Amino acid sequence: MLLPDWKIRKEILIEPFSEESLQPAGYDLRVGREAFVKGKLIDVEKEGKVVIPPREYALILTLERIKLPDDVMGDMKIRSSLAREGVIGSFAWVDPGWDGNLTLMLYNASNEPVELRYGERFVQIAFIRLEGPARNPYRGNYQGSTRLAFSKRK
Amino acid sequence: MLLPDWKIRKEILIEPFSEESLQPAGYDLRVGREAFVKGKLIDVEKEGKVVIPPREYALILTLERIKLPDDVMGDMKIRSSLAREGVIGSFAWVDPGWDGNLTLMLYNASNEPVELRYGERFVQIAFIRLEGPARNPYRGNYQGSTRLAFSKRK
Amino acid sequence: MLLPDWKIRKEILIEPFSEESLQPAGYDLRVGREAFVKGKLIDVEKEGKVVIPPREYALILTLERIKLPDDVMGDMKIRSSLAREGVIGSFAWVDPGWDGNLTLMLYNASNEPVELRYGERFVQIAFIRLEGPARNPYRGNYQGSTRLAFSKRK
Repeated sequence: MLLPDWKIRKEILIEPFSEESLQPAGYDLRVGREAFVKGKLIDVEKEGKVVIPPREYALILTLERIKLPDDVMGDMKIRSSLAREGVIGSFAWVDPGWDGNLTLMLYNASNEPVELRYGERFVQIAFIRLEGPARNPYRGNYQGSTRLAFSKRK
Repeated sequence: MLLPDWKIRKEILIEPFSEESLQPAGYDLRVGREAFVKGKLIDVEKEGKVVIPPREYALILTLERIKLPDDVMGDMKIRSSLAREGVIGSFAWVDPGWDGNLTLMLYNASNEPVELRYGERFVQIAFIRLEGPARNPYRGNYQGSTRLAFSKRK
Repeated sequence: MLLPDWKIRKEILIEPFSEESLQPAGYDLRVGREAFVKGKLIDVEKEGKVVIPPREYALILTLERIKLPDDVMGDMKIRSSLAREGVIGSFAWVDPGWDGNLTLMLYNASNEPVELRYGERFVQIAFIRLEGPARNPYRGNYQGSTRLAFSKRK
């Protein structure tokens, strides 16, 4: 059961929260201070921007630290306009009880560099309420992340 | 809370509506009259088809004009079979209150051209009810689009 | 309306079920015995693994046979860590009433091979309840699939 815009203000910790980011049933997460492009970490705050080269993917830290209640799933989709620019998001579930800045994979499938300003809206997260609190809210190894978090699989 | 097939007929404006497109909990949007492949706009109605070249993406206008109620989110996924053909969709949220034909990004990640007939089913949109109407239903710059709509970000 | 972890045990047929796969609001489907990489079928059980070459996609059979009730939609997302590794999932809806092992497209958008063990968690499926049973629960040509199922579109 999806949180409308007005329930998102009341019911999702979004820091820092941006009014222009609030969408009818979701929130435009913004480009944060960290990215990972071509094997290199980017200070997107310093550089002012992340540039996703043609046919490369970036890992982009959300500016927003997102804290989910134990009964809410974060469902993320690329901003339409980045899709229209050839960018594919590869997003995971934002598990109930998640707390942290999100590390987001965007793949520039186009032949043109795709540039995002620091603090630019790029992923709309929507919020699905669970039928009741998750028995085991998120306690995975990315919890509390405030930095670009790479794969811990290996 | 997801609309089953029977609630989709009653509760989503789908024009033109196709019975073969109605799925158990979603609707197979079909390939419309416009596409954008390799920097060029395609009259998919005229050509009869869009061909997504190996390792390229296309912007495909939906044949269907979709109008969402203010309490329903459009949640889009590639048809399974296009996924099985190497095609990746990059879809945005279809925001509550959306009205228009959808511009959809499909990336042919395969090495074989992926061809879609005009009017062929290619994206199943599912419909999530919001907990209550969005306070600010969709009023973004793509509203009412009846044509391939490119990125307005810049 | 999303099934929390505890409702997934009670309300989704998952065979074989793995406790480490159960997530706060979803289940980590695991890499099954079949894959399709570079035009070739892989016995992932025999090989012990599937290797997705740089910039290629694989079709991966889920280890789990998943049976959905007629009022539940399967909503699939890549494991976060595979996203962080440059992998893009292209998933369809898991339609209500689905019964079978899922054929999943993962695209390695990275320049490094992405390897998955047989039985390794790779896609978290979440379960959205429909507002009521689908009138026509899934009866498509992939129903009952227990093998990698390719595109039947043509």
